[PDB]
Amino acid sequence: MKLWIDTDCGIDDATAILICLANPSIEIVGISCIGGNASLQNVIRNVNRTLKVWGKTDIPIFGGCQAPLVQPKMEIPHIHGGDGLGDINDNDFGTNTPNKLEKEHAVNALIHAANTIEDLNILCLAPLTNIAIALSMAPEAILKIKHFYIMGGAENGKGNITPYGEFNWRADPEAAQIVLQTYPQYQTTIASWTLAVFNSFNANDYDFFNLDGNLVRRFIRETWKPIIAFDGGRICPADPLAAFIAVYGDRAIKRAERLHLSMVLEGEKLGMSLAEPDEKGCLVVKECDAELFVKILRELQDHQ
Amino acid sequence: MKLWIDTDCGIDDATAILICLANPSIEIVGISCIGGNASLQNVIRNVNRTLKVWGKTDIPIFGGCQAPLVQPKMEIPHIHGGDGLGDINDNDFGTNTPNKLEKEHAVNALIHAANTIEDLNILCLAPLTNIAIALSMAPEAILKIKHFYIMGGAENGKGNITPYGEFNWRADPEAAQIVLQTYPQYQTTIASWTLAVFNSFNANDYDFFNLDGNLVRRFIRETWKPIIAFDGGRICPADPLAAFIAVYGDRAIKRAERLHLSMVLEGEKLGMSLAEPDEKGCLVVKECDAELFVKILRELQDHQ
Amino acid sequence: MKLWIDTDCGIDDATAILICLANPSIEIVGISCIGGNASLQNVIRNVNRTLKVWGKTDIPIFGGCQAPLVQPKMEIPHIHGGDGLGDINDNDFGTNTPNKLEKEHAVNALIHAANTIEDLNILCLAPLTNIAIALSMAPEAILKIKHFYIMGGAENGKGNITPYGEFNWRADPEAAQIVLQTYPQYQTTIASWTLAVFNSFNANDYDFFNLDGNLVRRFIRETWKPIIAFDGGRICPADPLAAFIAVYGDRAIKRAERLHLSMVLEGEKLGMSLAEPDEKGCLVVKECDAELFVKILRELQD
Amino acid sequence: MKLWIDTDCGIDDATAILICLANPSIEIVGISCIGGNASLQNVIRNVNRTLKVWGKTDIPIFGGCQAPLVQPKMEIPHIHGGDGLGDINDNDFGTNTPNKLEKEHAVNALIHAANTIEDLNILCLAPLTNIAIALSMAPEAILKIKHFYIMGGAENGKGNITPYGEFNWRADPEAAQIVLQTYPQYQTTIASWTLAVFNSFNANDYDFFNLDGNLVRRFIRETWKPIIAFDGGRICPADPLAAFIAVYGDRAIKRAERLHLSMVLEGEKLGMSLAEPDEKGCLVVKECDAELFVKILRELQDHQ
Ligand SMILES: Fc1ccc(NC2=NCCN2)cc1
Ligand SMILES: Fc1ccc(NC2=NCCN2)cc1
Ligand SMILES: Fc1ccc(NC2=NCCN2)cc1
Ligand SMILES: [Ca+2]
Ligand SMILES: [Ca+2]
Ligand SMILES: [Ca+2]
Ligand SMILES: [Ca+2]
Repeated sequence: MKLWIDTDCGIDDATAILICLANPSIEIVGISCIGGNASLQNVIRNVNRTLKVWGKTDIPIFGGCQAPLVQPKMEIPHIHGGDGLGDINDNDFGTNTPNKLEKEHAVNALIHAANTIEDLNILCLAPLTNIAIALSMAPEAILKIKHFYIMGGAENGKGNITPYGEFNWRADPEAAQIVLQTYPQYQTTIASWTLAVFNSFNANDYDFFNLDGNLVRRFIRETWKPIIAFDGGRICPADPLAAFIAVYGDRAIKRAERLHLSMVLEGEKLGMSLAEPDEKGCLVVKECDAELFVKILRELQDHQ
Repeated sequence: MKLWIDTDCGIDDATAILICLANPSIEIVGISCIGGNASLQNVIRNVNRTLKVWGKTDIPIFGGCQAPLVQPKMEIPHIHGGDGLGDINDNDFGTNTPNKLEKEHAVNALIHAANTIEDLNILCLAPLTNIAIALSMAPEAILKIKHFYIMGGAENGKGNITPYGEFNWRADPEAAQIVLQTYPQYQTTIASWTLAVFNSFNANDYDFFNLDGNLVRRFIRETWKPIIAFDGGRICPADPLAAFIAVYGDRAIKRAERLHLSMVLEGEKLGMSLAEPDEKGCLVVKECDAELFVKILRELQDHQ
Repeated sequence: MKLWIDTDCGIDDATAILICLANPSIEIVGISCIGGNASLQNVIRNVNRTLKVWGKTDIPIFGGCQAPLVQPKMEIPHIHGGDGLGDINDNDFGTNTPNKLEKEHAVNALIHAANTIEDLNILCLAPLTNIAIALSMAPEAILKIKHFYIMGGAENGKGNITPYGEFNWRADPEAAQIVLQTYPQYQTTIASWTLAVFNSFNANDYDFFNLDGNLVRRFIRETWKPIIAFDGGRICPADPLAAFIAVYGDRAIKRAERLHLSMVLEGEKLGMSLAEPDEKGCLVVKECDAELFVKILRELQD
Repeated sequence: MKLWIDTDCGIDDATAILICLANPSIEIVGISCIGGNASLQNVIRNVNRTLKVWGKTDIPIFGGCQAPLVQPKMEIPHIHGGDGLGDINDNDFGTNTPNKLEKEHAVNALIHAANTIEDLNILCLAPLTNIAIALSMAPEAILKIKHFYIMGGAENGKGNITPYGEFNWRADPEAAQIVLQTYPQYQTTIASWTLAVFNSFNANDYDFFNLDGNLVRRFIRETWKPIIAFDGGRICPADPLAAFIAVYGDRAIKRAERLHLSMVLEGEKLGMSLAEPDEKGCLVVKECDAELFVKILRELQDHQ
């Protein structure tokens, strides 16, 4: 399985990537970066942090766009920390080493990969700016991609950054609409914020993000600590669940519903995902196998 | 004057290109195509027709985006004909020969042009889709460009009414917004739909699009037939006016007002623009030297 | 005058409907729907919207065919907005209410009406798929219709207005050929797309599609707003004119020619029509009384 | 097996209906007629003739359309005789009694049967007008039909009424095209004129259309006479092969290919059936079991 990752690497993105890194059936062919949770510069460094701590700084990292498509920067709390990665200390991980960053823009580099790589998959964990620009430029190339796995939206209209809108799709609703109207929704699987709260864990009862012993455990514990707090003591593994579904396929999904999705692009409900039952729409995952989810997360943290 | 042209080669674009060809002080460094008046494939063919009729194939032609960013296509075959250039017969003009199309995407080619041509100017004759994408991927590059001349938008007219039929910004209001908020409006000059509406010619009184005796005159007359008839016998020379202004500068412009410019992206007036008197705004041309404009139109149709 | 209307209720269609509703000598006995400007479902909604805005829900609405006869689905357009009616908000019109739709297929209902209602006329505002199938299924019935008023076709040659603005006949050339070769052309009057551009109006000069004060004016102004932005600031009355001719007859017509019409069903000109002077042919209108046209449009908005 | 039959009451049609009547597992739920070989008027008569000769006029008969969709009706060089059924004499058969015919139009009847009869199959023996219109009016209804069995086309490109076209699909090529593009070709089985010429028989060398003893053999022998003379002493059993395949199915198919078919709708090859290899196209039966075929053709003729 050939996988591309577009990310605004904050805390839960980083774990998503660890999930992809750990499974040997997954070849990460590139990582593209975009400014969501934090600035593009911070994202790029945080992807570097994650690869280093895992010990595979082999994957090319590409910088993408610098702002949403047309939408402004708005006003956020630093939910993922000032650095976008929980404000961790690099000395606690040995990652005060130079950062890698390819030359090509991520849009150009994505288009090239969708042309020159067969059965390519993309896992989107971020506002969809990079992807939407690639579909605007070379839709024929991007359409060669085999499947889209996207963390975004909330099909029950219950958002997080907004009462109505999930963060990725409120941050660049135009970009989301572009994807939902240019890449076949039938070949699109969605892990929504509705899913991430439904499959959430009380962090007092589950300890799988709360270990020391090795660097992977330390990284996961320290990065996840402020957002677990922000989410009210719950673990809401939005991006990891999307990585989970990407890597493990039908085994990852307990229940899904084919849903045609479309974006609200004005009014107080800007960024809300409208849902309509349609057998050629998106596979909107409704329930994951939570035990297989915690299993693979523990296994990637295993000493062995 | 080094000049890039971005066009959706329709009928008045073609005349506008002819204006740039006729003036020996302009070097056209490239022409990017976007699907506006007609599909991107037709625009590319029509730019080719225009260059062959003139006799200069030394100008690279690049293909751009396949659609507007978010909105639907809005092609106008009832106004510019099915092929977007008035359905002329290539066998009548000797333009039934292979078409020229560079391999690089217009967006990438524009960025490289902005990064490698000193004193590059851009004349934009179409929905700003291509330009918006270039500003998102490489704003440092596009910002190197000395000046934007843009045909688009519709501001307050004579009597505080804005006239009805603006096309370019209406057709991709998100692209126009991106250009207006990313490229400095002070280095932007506007040839607006208001201008064109108030510099229209009764075709019965003016014959300069109804001459004969050489190829260029055949080309102008045949290509303007459908739009003149569709305009009730009236010549509304939007893109020629813009080319007039970018080419002949201060001799083209009688009156102008500096105005800050804004797209409405939400609610009932989506696709209209906002205009506030502002000294760092766009130089929005209010009146032209129409006598000189007809002169330059007649001259490029001369037997020399 | 008893009248059946066939529509892909989009913007001009709705105003054309309103022309018929506004004249008390016209009895609309039924409106059939076909998906052209927009999907069938959107057309049904939009006919309902137009009836509600006027105040006469007493007219049965029938659903018809979904696609062209032979031509493959080339994807629903959006010249008339996403919903086919300029994307208007029903909360501003009080039309967020259940929709009416009869159970009979439009093809069967029209055949029934043609069999039972004396001196039935038809106003055809859309691709002719419904009429063609009714003609093909029950010619002896449809041939009873007193007269055919058809919006469609364009002149191709002997003019400067592109034939490529034409939609209804291009959208289903086979249906148009069936009507033209089965229903008598002498009993047919044509309001062409050429007519709609020739008798068009500069909206920067005419404000008759830009009033308020009441519901009809708001409907007319807001529906036509997007299509005037398309069409470059111009009002191109394609369907209203057809309704104008159907309802006001010789008063509506300035000039007209009898032309035998046929479709080009193959080659680069597929969808175009051949016209040949012939006095057993279609009454093809070349010029309308525009001053009376505007008067008629302002009155129904009064 | 529940079967609807569409035909024009022709020579080889009648034998095919006899094949279905004579099988005790076939429930003929209706017979629709269409003006193919002869007038709809004669087709209705001939269908009545066939059912009386067999002895079960318990099956409803529906009149359908009177002409092709677009094409004119053709000059018939009497392939099937002036009356369509070989110009046979009613007194030689006792079929000079009142006809039966339902009131409902065949289009509406077929649609109602598709909407209300479980596992409905259709045997199309005729120009496809009725089916095309049913498809155009109520696709949701007609798609419920379990399978289509159709006599039409010639993947050879070698027709009969035309060098390039088989009679049924030449006579209404639009109708044929509508069926092939609207009803799943995968759920369609074609018995082409190629097939009928492949599995032909010299009448000089074969007897089974030349036997006497009852009314049935009198019927087949006397109806088939003028037309096997027409084919020059050979028996090409186009519609009987179609009934054979439909009633027997895989018990009579020796060899078949999956071919996507489409119509030529213009030029000299008007009515030609184009064929591409396509695993989800029509099963185009290339050869049947002539032995099993002539067997059941005898079983139905042995004295009842
Ligand atoms: F507006 C927001 C509110 C909460 C969160 N929390 C969260 N996102 C991923 C994992 N946990 C994000 C945005
Ligand atoms: F391709 C086309 C684009 C626009 C229009 N305009 C229009 N159709 C009915 C009333 N006004 C027609 C064809
Ligand atoms: F144009 C034609 C040429 C030959 C035939 N012969 C035949 N059709 C069914 C059984 N035998 C029919 C039409
Ligand atoms: Ca993320
Ligand atoms: Ca232009
Ligand atoms: Ca219409
Ligand atoms: Ca037959």
